[PDB]
Amino acid sequence: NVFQTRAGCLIGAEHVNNSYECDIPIGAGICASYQTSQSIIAYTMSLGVENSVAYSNNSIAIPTNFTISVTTEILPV
Amino acid sequence: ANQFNSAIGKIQDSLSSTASALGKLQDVVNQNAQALNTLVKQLSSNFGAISSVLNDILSRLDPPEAEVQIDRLITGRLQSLQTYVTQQLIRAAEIRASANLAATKMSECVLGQSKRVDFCGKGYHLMSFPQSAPHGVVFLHVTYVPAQEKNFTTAPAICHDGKAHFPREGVFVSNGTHWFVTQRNFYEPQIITTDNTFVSGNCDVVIGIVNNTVYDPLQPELDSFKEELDKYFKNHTS
Amino acid sequence: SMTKTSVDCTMYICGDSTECSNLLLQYGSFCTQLNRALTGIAVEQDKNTQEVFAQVKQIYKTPPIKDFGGFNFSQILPDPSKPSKRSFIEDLLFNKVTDLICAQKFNGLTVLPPLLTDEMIAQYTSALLAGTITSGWTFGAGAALQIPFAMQMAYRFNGIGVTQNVLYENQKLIANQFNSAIGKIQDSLSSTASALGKLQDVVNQNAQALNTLVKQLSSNFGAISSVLNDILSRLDPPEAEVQIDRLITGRLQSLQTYVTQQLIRAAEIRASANLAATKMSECVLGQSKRVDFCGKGYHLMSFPQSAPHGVVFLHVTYV
Repeated sequence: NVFQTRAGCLIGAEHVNNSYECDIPIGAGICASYQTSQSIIAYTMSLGVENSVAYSNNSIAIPTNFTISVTTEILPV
Repeated sequence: ANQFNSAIGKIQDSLSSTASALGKLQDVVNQNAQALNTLVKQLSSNFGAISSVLNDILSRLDPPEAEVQIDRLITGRLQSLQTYVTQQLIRAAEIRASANLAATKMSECVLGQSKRVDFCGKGYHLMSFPQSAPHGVVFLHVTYVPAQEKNFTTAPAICHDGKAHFPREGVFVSNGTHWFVTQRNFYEPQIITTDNTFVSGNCDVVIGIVNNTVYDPLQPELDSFKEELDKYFKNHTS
Repeated sequence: SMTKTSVDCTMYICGDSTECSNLLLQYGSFCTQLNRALTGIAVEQDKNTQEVFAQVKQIYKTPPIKDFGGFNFSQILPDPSKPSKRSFIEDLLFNKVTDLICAQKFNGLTVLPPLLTDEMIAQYTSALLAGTITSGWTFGAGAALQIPFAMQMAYRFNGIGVTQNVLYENQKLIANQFNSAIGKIQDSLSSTASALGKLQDVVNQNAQALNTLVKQLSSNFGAISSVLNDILSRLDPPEAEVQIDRLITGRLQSLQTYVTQQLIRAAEIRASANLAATKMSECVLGQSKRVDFCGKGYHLMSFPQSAPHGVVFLHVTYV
């Protein structure tokens, strides 16, 4: 469990090549998360699910359905 | 009705199960709590002197040696209190900045309708519900978001008599056979008419224009009544 | 964002001194308040990148077959042939913004690396560029909706009061005006390197603050000598505690002055980050009708660009 990066030597964590959504940040693009017989793993942060929208001259997408979403924002005063 | 009532019910389930959503307000109380605790703990430090109790310094050391030792705590506790005031002035600029940002959301999102993008929250803003919170305010934002979509075939213009026709409101769509005019935010198929489009330019100045037949709502009404005019004057000549 | 710095009270004031370490315990928790203040700054500086650079949670890409209607986006779009993802405009943005770091780390000043690296910043920018070119204003307020780019400017003109018939007739004229305007950006950034001085001043204020913080250690502050080995190895233990106390009091005020100065600059960088984050949603993601907000003229579309310790906005307006 010895791994080095730009943030320095990190002991007690396993290196994973896959990229998921983590919790405990580290730095220099390397993060940390508790995942599966479970331990702490360190891996490069994931940038989100890749969605490639098709583009064409005559192609257009008009939504046929809608939804009503309610969000909560807490601003201190 | 089922979309709004179910969304409000999820608020009670989110606030009860997750207590960290209000952490924005808990950080204000915890910040002032750590500032008051540290400010008191500085009273027990000697500050390079013999003792931290000024009553013991006066009751033991001589008057000439006491004024030097007592001055060490007075100077130290003064700098420790200036540090507290300095932190409070800095934290005041943070809480007043969030208050000015909240005062703007009360006017634009709640009182009126704000067309700003992602100011009232993600999606197209509709109506905002203010709520009371300790040392703060909670905002409930009702927004309009699309759900499902379908790929359509569009055209920049419709060519009929040789003059280009452009949509007044909405965009052109097609299922592969008929060309319809629908809104961008919602799909409402409508027959292309002279009332929904306007004539500008010609067909040669538009790149990608397609040929179609623009239905004139005045055409069949006048023609059917024109046949009443032809048959009437037919009796005039008979 | 600004450079993340961390300063320890023990090594900065008096290092390798056991007697001075006990004298520091007499002044209480002052280390805790100075360490948590500098730590809180490094956390808020990372939050500025999450509220500005990070906007949409989905990664958008450009189609292989590109017909934009005469526009050339190769300047704003990143170059896949390079080992790191960046565009032609971001080439001049990074090169015109200016070891000193290693020398400051020798005196006990720790420079923490940022959580969000430079490679991920350009990906967030490329995701917002590829989305605006394709999905237009749809992906910001909801699910991504594919729309022809020629139909996108038609709605952007109808929002400012211009009938879309102007676009189809002037499409050849607008193609030359836009491509020539983007070409002036590369000529302005290469010839004039002072347009980015707003970001260079942020680095200069940090360089002057870190260097002056170290230069205060060479001053004696009214004591016998600034070197710890000079006082401890000469004067008696009762006499040395008085002279070292003069070094502690002086170096503590110089350290509290730096922390107080950085907390003030931390409030200034968050004010500009909130102003930049507001332009991300209104000018870039959507279309803002505000006057002199997205820039002079009637706003149409905004193209964000990655920059070191900042962000560059490219606004397209109707004049």
